[PDB]
Amino acid sequence: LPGDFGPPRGEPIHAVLTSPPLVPPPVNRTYPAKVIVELEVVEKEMQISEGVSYTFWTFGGTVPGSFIRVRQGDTVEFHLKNHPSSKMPHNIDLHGVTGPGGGAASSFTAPGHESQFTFKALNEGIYVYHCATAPVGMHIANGMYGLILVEPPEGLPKVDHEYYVMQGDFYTAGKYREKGLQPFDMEKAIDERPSYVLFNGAEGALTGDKALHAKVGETVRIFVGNGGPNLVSSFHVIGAIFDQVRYEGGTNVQKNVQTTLIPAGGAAVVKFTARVPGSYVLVDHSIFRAFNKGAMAILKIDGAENKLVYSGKELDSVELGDRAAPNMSAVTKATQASVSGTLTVQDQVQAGRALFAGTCSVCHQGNGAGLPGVFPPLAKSDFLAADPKRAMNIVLHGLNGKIKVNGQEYDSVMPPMTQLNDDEVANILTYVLNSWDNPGGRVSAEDVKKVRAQPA
Amino acid sequence: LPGDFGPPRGEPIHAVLTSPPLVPPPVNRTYPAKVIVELEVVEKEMQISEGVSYTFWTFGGTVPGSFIRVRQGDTVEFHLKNHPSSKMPHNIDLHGVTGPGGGAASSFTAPGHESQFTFKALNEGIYVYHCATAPVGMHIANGMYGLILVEPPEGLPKVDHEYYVMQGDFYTAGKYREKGLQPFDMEKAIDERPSYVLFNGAEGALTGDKALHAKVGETVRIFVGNGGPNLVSSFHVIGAIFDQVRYEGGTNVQKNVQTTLIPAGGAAVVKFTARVPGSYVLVDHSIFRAFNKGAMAILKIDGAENKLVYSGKELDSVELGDRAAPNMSAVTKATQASVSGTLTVQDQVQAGRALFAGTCSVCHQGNGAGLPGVFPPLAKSDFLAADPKRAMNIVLHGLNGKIKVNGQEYDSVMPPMTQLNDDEVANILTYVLNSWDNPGGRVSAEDVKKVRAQPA
Amino acid sequence: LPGDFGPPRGEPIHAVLTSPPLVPPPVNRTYPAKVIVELEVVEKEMQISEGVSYTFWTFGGTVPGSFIRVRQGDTVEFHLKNHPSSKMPHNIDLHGVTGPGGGAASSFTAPGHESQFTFKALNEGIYVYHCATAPVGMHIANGMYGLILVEPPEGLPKVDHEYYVMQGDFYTAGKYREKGLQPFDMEKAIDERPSYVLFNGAEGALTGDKALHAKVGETVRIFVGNGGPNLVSSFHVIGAIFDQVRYEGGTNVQKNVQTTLIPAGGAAVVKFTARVPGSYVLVDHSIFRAFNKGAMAILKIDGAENKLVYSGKELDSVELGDRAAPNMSAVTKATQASVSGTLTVQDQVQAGRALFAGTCSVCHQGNGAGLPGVFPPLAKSDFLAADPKRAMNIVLHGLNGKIKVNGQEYDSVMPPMTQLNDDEVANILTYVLNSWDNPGGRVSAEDVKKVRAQPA
Ligand code: HEC
Ligand code: HEC
Ligand code: HEC
Ligand SMILES: O=N[O-]
Ligand SMILES: O=N[O-]
Ligand SMILES: O=N[O-]
Ligand SMILES: [Cu+2]
Ligand SMILES: [Cu+2]
Ligand SMILES: [Cu+2]
Ligand SMILES: [Cu+2]
Ligand SMILES: [Cu+2]
Ligand SMILES: [Cu+2]
Repeated sequence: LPGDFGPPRGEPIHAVLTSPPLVPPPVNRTYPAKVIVELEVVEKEMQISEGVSYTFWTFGGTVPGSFIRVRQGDTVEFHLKNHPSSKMPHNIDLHGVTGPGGGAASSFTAPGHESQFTFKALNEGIYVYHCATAPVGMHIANGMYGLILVEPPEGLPKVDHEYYVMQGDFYTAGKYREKGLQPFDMEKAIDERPSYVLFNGAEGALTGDKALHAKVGETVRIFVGNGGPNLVSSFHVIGAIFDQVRYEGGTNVQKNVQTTLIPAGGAAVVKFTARVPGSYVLVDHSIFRAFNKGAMAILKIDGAENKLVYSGKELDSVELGDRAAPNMSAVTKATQASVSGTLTVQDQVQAGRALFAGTCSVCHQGNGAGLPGVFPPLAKSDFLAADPKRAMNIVLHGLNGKIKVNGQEYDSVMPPMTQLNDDEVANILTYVLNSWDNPGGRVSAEDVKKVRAQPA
Repeated sequence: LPGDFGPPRGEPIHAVLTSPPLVPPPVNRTYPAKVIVELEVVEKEMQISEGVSYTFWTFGGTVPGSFIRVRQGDTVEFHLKNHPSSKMPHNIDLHGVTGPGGGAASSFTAPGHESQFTFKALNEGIYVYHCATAPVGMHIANGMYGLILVEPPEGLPKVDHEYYVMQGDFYTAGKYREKGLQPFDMEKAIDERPSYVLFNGAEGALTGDKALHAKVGETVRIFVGNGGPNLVSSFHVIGAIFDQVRYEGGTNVQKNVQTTLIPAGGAAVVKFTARVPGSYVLVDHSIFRAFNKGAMAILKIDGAENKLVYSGKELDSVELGDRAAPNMSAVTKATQASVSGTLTVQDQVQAGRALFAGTCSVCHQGNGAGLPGVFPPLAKSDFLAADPKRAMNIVLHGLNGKIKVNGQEYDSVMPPMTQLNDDEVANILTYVLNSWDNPGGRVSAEDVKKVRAQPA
Repeated sequence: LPGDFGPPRGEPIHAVLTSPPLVPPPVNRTYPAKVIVELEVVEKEMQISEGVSYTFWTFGGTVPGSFIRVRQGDTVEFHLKNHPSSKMPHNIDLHGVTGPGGGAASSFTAPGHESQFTFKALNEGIYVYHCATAPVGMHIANGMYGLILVEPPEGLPKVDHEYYVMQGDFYTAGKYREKGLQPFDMEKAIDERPSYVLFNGAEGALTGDKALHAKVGETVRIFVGNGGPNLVSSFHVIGAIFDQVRYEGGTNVQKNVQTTLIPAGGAAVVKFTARVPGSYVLVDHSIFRAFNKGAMAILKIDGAENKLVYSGKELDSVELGDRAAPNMSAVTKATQASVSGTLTVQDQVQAGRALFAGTCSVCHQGNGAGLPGVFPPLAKSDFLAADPKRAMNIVLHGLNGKIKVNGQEYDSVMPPMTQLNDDEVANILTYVLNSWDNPGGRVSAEDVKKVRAQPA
């Protein structure tokens, strides 16, 4: 058969699996081997967004699951353990496996059990693996997917960096950024109406202090999966071009494209050469996913400017919003303090500072100064101080028509921002009230809930 | 012009059209011909799912419509009849036709009439045809699509089997698996929110006893259409790889891929070589389509195991759910008995037996034994027998926390299953009650409707 | 670097930008230049459909924005002005730019300001540009996208015509064809549930008297963008085939395909050779977009028939519906008259005449004659005249079962048409009542609103 290089030789190899966004070393081998893969399913609560918990079902404790790297022609002895704390049974289907279910019917594993099966890796390429346990959609939606690379016999060309990025669509009972432990929502999942669309299992998984890194002149290979369960990614890099895009083990290689479609369950290898420094954004260019549901990752390039190629500046909160900053840990802290009943004004101020970036600063500026006669100030604002309840109604329901702020007329339009949750409005307004010589005090989530329930 | 090999020669040929999933023989001809195609539109009720009727609008009595096979350079004299029982007018647009509407304006046909037009098949490839009558979306949604193959002059390479598979999205007033004659739902169609996503016009059209067949070592070509009207298919084969994928008459051929995107209105030729026995699942890998809306088809391969390639087992209800079994004819029978007012306990038991597979057996086992201390038993269950109403509430609304069943503690989570219809819950629980030394009796759809309307 | 042909030579060039659907001339240059691009953002109300206003945000006063044409290796000095009448700040991200944000962070521009940045056009291809100002999705949804062509050094092959077509998804508070000034709807946008899907910013932007034109034997190149923000286009030409399809600056060229997937944010160059006369329809083959949300454009080919290739007729209202006619200006006029409180019967009759095409004429004929015993007449209809309120209920809610019209029995089905707005039903029925020896009078939108609120 194609990809059959005879029986395993050398010694059995225990596969080294890596957590996203890292990749195991190149196999660097000229002979087929028996490769033993041990992967454990863990069900666990993790933060899908700041102050938002979700019960993920994982291969190896992460979303996506542990990266597996083997060579075409290898005999793979696959061990699937299900942690005793699990409530559900699980299995695995690996794309690129030649056999019914890609392993599913020989990997069915109850909590506290282990299964094994063996396959020959006949098909070179990058492949999605996922759980295949009824109801399959629920298992994939909860995070049960990852990538397996089957290298060609001669290996992939050498690059400076290899990274592991996987998109998924997620379905919570609550709205986007609604705090608390969020249940899986079967109705949204069947309707293909996700609340979150993420790289690597969380908002901000690959932004700020968790960005991917390279230097000017270096090559970067990214193994890009789409776990779905339902969405097709218009996968794109802002401000750069892919030297190459190869899907699964396909013979076709596209070169010099910026935007590529990755099917649900699909995988691609992309290659990038870093030319000028700054932040390069990976997005799903179905744009509300990227900028309203979490589908943004950063590759930060360090090194010398080249003004002959690009004269301009690094991104900030205008483009990246509240993900320009290293993290939003203050939001997590304020949500934990609300639960404990120890929420301070300063907890709200720091959370609001984080959330004000982009969301409000695009028009009002990072210092609240606005732009005289165009965008009114929030700094030392008489209009704000005069009526904090009115300010709650402005954030939720918008504002238009002639107003006077700090002695100047404005005649413009502030769009409604109803998608902000009650805690987010409360924290942003508490931040503004405690900044820039404003009168202090605080707005509570309960205050905003009342205004939302009866607009002015 | 390209594809013009001069005037028709030989004798006029009456085209032999085939019903899905079969394909007409290769044209096996070295000269261009006059090919006469006769296709009749029939509007008729058929079962879209067990006990679920739908008024399909068809080309030739099937969804997809009759397969048409001609040679590049042929002169095609196309006759479209509209059966006198039809209520709507119809026409045809064939992709690959050079001319306005692909035939639409010269094929407009009232009930009881016939139209004809002639075209030269200049463009080799596989092409969708469909109705193009206002409102076009409603006509396509009701089933009016099929494939035309225009062979290259030398013919396609020989294979062991050729099959015809076409995806469609469907829009019923009722929910998925809600029984009765279901009207078309224009609102769901405009919103692109299908209730069913199917291969060949019905749930189970290509599963169980209707699976496609081949043997180890054989080649299979599948002509794959996407009628839409609205969805793009992440078309995938579980447990295998496509040797080749060619779209329409494109010059590009992708080789060695498992997952491919087929546009709405698009068509592809895929080729598969059978290597090891078992069930190979064709799916839309937008996974809730495949596992919650009907988008699964089976190619069953018979022949010798090859343990060096794959050591594992054939699929069962864990992966295929209630489509692992040859058919679900008991569901059809119980739905007909409910309508007639002759529904017996045994009718409910056999329907429930069919629906229990995967849906319940993944956790509770096919024999209801569960797994001591992990998944509680439904076999001889004291907890079930103690309160059948509570069991209805468990299926609809789920269960969590500590319980005692047959003297053993469980402390786990059963997800809600609200997407099951009242008749499905009633039949599954009647099956369980009449199995495994349980106390018998019955649950009615009306019993479940009351519990659904007021949870415990 | 690739695409670097040294410093600019010759004289600085002021780029000539074109409004859709036209393209600037080929650069026709053998040396790299300094190209100065001046583009102004304008926020303005325009008609998205007849009698439906929308506040678009534009690059250069149009949707899509002004077409930019440069040569690979050019140094581009990009000037972005924001008109003083603007309420929002804006910026630009050009795909194909090597640098963070594709220009976004160096083009941020308040109302009444100007920004500039310089880049080297290293990457040949066709590229989307768009606004990248928080909230990015809202800016793109309001129309802020266009195309930039970076020619290869030797230029593109010569063709007879070059056109500029760009798809977008739009999100109004009101339903499709609901009259008035329609606000942007953030909720529909986040849910990816557009009310309109358009080429070039309006229904009918490229139909009727605004169709694209060519002659038999000519070559046509179309630069096709997908601004999104959210949808992927199953981009298709009815009745023809693309000689070539190239995405962005990709090395891959597909040849001889009819249906291609364009990602959100993607762009392609397609080439068509005109073979036989008539209307060739560009659509998103996610068919409810094309036939229920506005996603249809026409290339009209003039010249000699070739009966050996295609024996049939030009399209009419069966396929193109109310877009077969040169325009629907009567709908705009009646909507303006309703607002002014000067709506005449004749205003309603002319609007209804426009809306009757396809919507009603597919079954009842353009002259209201129907087809004896199959489709009842609206011409001199006793049944219509007997009860105009019943006729309102028939349009909204459908009709089935045995009726008698003009002495003949019908036993058929007219589907409900609830998606028609109150003014559309009122105008269509006023047209019918004032035609074909019917009794005249008028139906008002308020009459239809009452019937819709309580069906018979
Ligand atoms: C531009 C798109 C804006 C964004 C984003 C936000 N605001 Fe705004 N705001 C904007 C305008 C043009 C106006 C004036 C409207 C008019 O009728 O002319 C406002 C007004 C306010 C006000 C009241 C006036 C003042 O005190 O300066 C407040 C309190 C306010 N805006 C707050 C605010 C916050 C907290 C934001 C993020 C959540 C925010 N705005 C975003 C323009 C824009
Ligand atoms: C795993 C994902 C399950 C599926 C699918 C179904 N059930 Fe279940 N069930 C499951 C658990 C873990 C439990 C115990 C929950 C706890 O609090 O620990 C249950 C419980 C029941 C019961 C009650 C107890 C008993 O009699 O054993 C019933 C009656 C029951 N389940 C029925 C049932 C049916 C009919 C199913 C398909 C429709 C079904 N379950 C699916 C786990 C899982
Ligand atoms: C075919 C798909 C139709 C379209 C589109 C429209 N109508 Fe219709 N109409 C149709 C049928 C088959 C029937 C008879 C139904 C039956 O029970 O047999 C009708 C009936 C009417 C009537 C009443 C009878 C008459 O006066 O002829 C009216 C007033 C009517 N239809 C109007 C009408 C209008 C205004 C339409 C566009 C908005 C329209 N119809 C579309 C079939 C079809
Ligand atoms: O390339 N911008 O999302
Ligand atoms: O390949 N699994 O759906
Ligand atoms: O090709 N028809 O939409
Ligand atoms: Cu699982
Ligand atoms: Cu899969
Ligand atoms: Cu039809
Ligand atoms: Cu079509
Ligand atoms: Cu903008
Ligand atoms: Cu972009």
